[PDB]
Amino acid sequence: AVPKKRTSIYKKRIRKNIWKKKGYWAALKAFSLAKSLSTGNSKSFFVR
Amino acid sequence: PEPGKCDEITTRGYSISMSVDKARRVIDQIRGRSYAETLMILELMPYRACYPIFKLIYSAAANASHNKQFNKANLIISKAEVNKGITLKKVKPRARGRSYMIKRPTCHITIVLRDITHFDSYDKFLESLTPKKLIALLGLMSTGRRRELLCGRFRENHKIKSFLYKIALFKR
Amino acid sequence: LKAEFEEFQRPPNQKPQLSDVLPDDFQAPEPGTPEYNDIINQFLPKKGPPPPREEIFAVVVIGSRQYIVIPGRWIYTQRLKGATVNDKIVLNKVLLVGTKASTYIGTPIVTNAAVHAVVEEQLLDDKVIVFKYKKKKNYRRNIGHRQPITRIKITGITGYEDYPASTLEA
Amino acid sequence: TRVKRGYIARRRRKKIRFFASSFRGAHSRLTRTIAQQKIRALVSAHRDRDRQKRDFRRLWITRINAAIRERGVYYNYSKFIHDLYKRQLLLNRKILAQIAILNPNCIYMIYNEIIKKED
Amino acid sequence: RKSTSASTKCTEEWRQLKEAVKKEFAIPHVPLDQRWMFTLEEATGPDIWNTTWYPKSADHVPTDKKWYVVDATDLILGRMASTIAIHIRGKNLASYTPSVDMGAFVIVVNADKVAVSGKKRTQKLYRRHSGRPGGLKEETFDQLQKRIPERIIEHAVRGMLPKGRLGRYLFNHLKVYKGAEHPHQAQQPIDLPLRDKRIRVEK
Amino acid sequence: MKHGRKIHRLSRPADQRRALLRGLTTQLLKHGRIKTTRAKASAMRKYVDKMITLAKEGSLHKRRQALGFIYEKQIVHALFAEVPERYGDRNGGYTRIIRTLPRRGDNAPMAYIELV
RNA sequence: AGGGUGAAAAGAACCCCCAUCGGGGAGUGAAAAGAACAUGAAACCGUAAGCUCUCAAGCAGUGGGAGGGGGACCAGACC
RNA sequence: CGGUAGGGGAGCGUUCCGUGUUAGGGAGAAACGCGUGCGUGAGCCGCGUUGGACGAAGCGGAAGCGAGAAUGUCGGCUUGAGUAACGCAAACAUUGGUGAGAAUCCAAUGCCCCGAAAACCUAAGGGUUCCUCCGCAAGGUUCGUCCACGGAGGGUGAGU
Ligand SMILES: [Mg+2]
Ligand SMILES: [Mg+2]
Ligand SMILES: [Mg+2]
Ligand SMILES: [Mg+2]
Ligand SMILES: [Mg+2]
Ligand SMILES: [Mg+2]
Ligand SMILES: [Mg+2]
Ligand SMILES: [Mg+2]
Ligand SMILES: [Mg+2]
Ligand SMILES: [Mg+2]
Ligand SMILES: [Mg+2]
Ligand SMILES: [Mg+2]
Ligand SMILES: [Mg+2]
Ligand SMILES: [Mg+2]
Ligand SMILES: [Mg+2]
Ligand SMILES: [Mg+2]
Ligand SMILES: [Mg+2]
Ligand SMILES: [Mg+2]
Ligand SMILES: [Mg+2]
Ligand SMILES: [Mg+2]
Ligand SMILES: [Mg+2]
Ligand SMILES: [Mg+2]
Ligand SMILES: [Mg+2]
Ligand SMILES: [Mg+2]
Ligand SMILES: [Mg+2]
Ligand SMILES: [Mg+2]
Ligand SMILES: [Mg+2]
Ligand SMILES: [Mg+2]
Ligand SMILES: [Mg+2]
Ligand SMILES: [Mg+2]
Ligand SMILES: [Mg+2]
Ligand SMILES: [Mg+2]
Ligand SMILES: [Mg+2]
Ligand SMILES: [Mg+2]
Ligand SMILES: [Mg+2]
Ligand SMILES: [Mg+2]
Ligand SMILES: [Mg+2]
Ligand SMILES: [Mg+2]
Ligand SMILES: [Mg+2]
Ligand SMILES: [Mg+2]
Ligand SMILES: [Mg+2]
Ligand SMILES: [Mg+2]
Ligand SMILES: [Mg+2]
Ligand SMILES: [Mg+2]
Ligand SMILES: [Mg+2]
Ligand SMILES: [Mg+2]
Ligand SMILES: [Mg+2]
Ligand SMILES: [Mg+2]
Ligand SMILES: [Mg+2]
Ligand SMILES: [Mg+2]
Repeated sequence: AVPKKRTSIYKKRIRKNIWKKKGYWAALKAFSLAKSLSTGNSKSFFVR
Repeated sequence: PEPGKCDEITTRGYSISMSVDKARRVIDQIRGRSYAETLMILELMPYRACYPIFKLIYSAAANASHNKQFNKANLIISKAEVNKGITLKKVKPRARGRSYMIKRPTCHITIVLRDITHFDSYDKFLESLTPKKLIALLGLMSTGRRRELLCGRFRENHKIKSFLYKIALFKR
Repeated sequence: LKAEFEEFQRPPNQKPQLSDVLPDDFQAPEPGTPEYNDIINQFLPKKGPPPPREEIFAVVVIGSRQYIVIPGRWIYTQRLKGATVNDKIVLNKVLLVGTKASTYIGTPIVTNAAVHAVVEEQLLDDKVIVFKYKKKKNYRRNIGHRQPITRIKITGITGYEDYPASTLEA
Repeated sequence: TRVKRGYIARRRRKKIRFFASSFRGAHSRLTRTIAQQKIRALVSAHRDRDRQKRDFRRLWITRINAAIRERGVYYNYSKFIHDLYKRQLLLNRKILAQIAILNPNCIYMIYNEIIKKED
Repeated sequence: RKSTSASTKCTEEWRQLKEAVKKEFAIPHVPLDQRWMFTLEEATGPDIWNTTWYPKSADHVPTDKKWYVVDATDLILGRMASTIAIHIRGKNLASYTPSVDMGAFVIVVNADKVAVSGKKRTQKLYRRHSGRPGGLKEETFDQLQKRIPERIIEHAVRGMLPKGRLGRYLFNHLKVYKGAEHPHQAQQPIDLPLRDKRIRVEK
Repeated sequence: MKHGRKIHRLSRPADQRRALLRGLTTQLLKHGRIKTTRAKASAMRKYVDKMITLAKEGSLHKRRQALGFIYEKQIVHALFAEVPERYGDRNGGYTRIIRTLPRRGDNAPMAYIELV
């Protein structure tokens, strides 16, 4: 099956923005993790 | 003249081997963030792009320190964009004599770091005044000091610009 | 010179201070003082009172269209042939003359009623694109049309008084 | 003498494109599409400069109808108009509609004249 | 959280300044009630006499509008629904505009006493279709009127309202109740004028 | 589906996964602490504990069962020496799992499994 | 198939980010024109500011124009 | 005074030549971007916090002279999509080491696969791919400190 038409500019921008939103949730995990290693109290975690 | 001269350091990376979409995914997250937060985030992110972007931002911060004399504490990432670079094409063979095209996309990245504190004098002083008080205060000073006062980020942040050109408080 | 001073100071010294552009000389005029209200009147003017016009309006026929005219106002019409800028014309086809005390209703015309107007301009209208098109018959024609137009100003509505008025009198 | 077409193309195109400002999507981008879209625009425009003259008469008549129906139980647009004519008044429909909204008392007066004379 | 920091303070203050100055020089609104041809102020404005009057925002505002009550007992369904449609639409005001809501609200009470001529009580057929095949459903008028009688009059008026955005938004202005009582007493409903002869049936 | 299927697959077939686990535990007992993927760790717990609990009893039977799991004899003997000393009072639970930064190559979550 | 930095390589000393590439200053230059370097259209990719879309059916325009914003001098106009 | 096939009339523009080594032009030409300007239209006239050296009007002449369609054609860039795939189901694992950076580079210890080969050698072919040092733009279907890749410097010895 092929694409009978070509995908319009704006719709494509919406789909790719959806794929860019996962970056937002990743940035939240990363931030929380940083604030956890920034106290040096975690015994479950280790860095070198 | 303009705020862009006072607050801003601009840094361009050229020809980073990230493709523009991937790299955009990371750059969207750091837009508008304190330079500190952006540091730690970019250290712990999963993505590959994060490393080159990191080197870049660290650099631009160093530039604002050593060149234009800014405090690193007060840096935010004000404007960041990724634009397409030079695409290198290569041809590979497919099944049954057909070929195909691989593109090896590059990008330019532009990070513009902007001091918050610079202008803060005029900033908070003009916040201090009610809207009438300010127009009474601007009734004294010559065209010169008017232009010098109001040439902060002030007129934009509170969206007065077209109002003050209507009050005949200015010349263009 | 305070522009050159504050700009050379924001040039030479990076990170500008408020004390340099605005010296500690100016307290600002007190919010209740006359020297406050002259400025706040200059920069924030109060709406001025409306100009006086007569309370009257007429309905007049020009170029076979009917306009409502109130005096002091200018309207657009068909070109009037042989009219020059600064001409005093009189419009004699007057169907209706309203006043807030009275309304005169012609049968058809208000007799002796005259509308004095002055022709202030002779124009050409906003260009209309007349466009003729037929699909697949490979025929399109692009043609502009500018209509000539006369812009006139109503001055006064006169000579009605004798004609019989009606009223809503409750 | 070889002649490149040069700018003669892109001027034409550009002058077309200026027309098509604020068309959603690819009607504001691609030249080839923009062309068509220009023609259709000009075309509808021409059409509706003609529809217009029909439509406001539609409107005015409707408003007049409403404005009169308030007065008598039995009174219409039609009856009214017929009476305007057998009384020899020239006021056209734009004017009666505008006087209907903007000076309603006036229209009441007119009606009172028409009645008095038809009485 | 509403920040009371000098910044947001400043901004709100300024915006009320802009609004003040924009209000002072703008042309006043003069509502349409004995509204004479022109105020000395409009006279300086645009040309509203030689163009068709179109309603501005101050006019149609929802809070103004009339309310009406139709006692539907011994009324004939269709003939009443036409009246209702006229009023809801606004076709009976001099100010009528196709593109705007100038209309009223109409409250229909006693929606189970509405009357219909001839055999329709048992014949007329309200169909609605699931969207699956074999998904057709049918009621006689009477089954409906015993089950949920309001839907009958809603379904008859919605037919005569315009279709499309304005149509639907209009349809919300029709308030229907099966009992003889409506909880709208606060809105001060006027009674509905009916100029039709045949609308009232007598047994 | 799986309801109540409790085993760790490690994305390997049965044979390989067995051999993998044998290997990883001889490594853990030889070095005392190691770095792996969180999955491999969580899976490896059970078999670590099997060996320890095995050596707490010490019988020729038990020792033969350990020899037939672990790869290197030397490590087994060392176990049957050390364990009664080091773990005598600990009733179960001989491993720590301390997780870390993910791997650069694949972003595989890592972890540090320690012999506690 | 791959032409045009500048008049002249004067092709960027020195400091900073710094494993290199790449960059920001300083310096050269009429101009940075900074070596992927002269004018640099379109597609296409974005960034910012103004208005606006989550009960909606549509070759996307057009005539009517609610509400909101902008640069004016014929402030009743234009965008 | 509707108009297809089609015929007739009147025009606009492009590059070049004559006038002309013209008027004008580093006090900013062509071009590019703009217009509340003027045309029935093709277009013209005016303007530029672009551009950096050419070149109008008039009155004439000549054509490689006007594009949206040729499954035209050559370059550029999209869509599909951050999707399918990453080339066997011999299988990797851990500890050190080097390094700015290691799932992938080196070493060690296990484990696993081939063994009438997935071993060693020779004909043909290829042509420097061999070795050492340096490198990590491109190539390598990921990575890369590595390489059959790039840079230098070496290397093939016969009476049988
Ligand atoms: Mg083949
Ligand atoms: Mg292919
Ligand atoms: Mg044809
Ligand atoms: Mg040529
Ligand atoms: Mg050609
Ligand atoms: Mg538009
Ligand atoms: Mg897998
Ligand atoms: Mg087996
Ligand atoms: Mg196997
Ligand atoms: Mg067990
Ligand atoms: Mg440099
Ligand atoms: Mg290195
Ligand atoms: Mg460098
Ligand atoms: Mg410099
Ligand atoms: Mg210099
Ligand atoms: Mg260029
Ligand atoms: Mg709905
Ligand atoms: Mg909505
Ligand atoms: Mg819709
Ligand atoms: Mg003809
Ligand atoms: Mg023909
Ligand atoms: Mg010419
Ligand atoms: Mg020319
Ligand atoms: Mg030429
Ligand atoms: Mg000369
Ligand atoms: Mg010029
Ligand atoms: Mg030329
Ligand atoms: Mg021209
Ligand atoms: Mg010419
Ligand atoms: Mg020159
Ligand atoms: Mg000439
Ligand atoms: Mg040819
Ligand atoms: Mg083409
Ligand atoms: Mg092609
Ligand atoms: Mg793509
Ligand atoms: Mg798909
Ligand atoms: Mg899938
Ligand atoms: Mg897949
Ligand atoms: Mg395949
Ligand atoms: Mg493979
Ligand atoms: Mg075997
Ligand atoms: Mg081999
Ligand atoms: Mg060999
Ligand atoms: Mg050989
Ligand atoms: Mg070679
Ligand atoms: Mg080798
Ligand atoms: Mg490489
Ligand atoms: Mg690679
Ligand atoms: Mg290295
Ligand atoms: Mg080599």
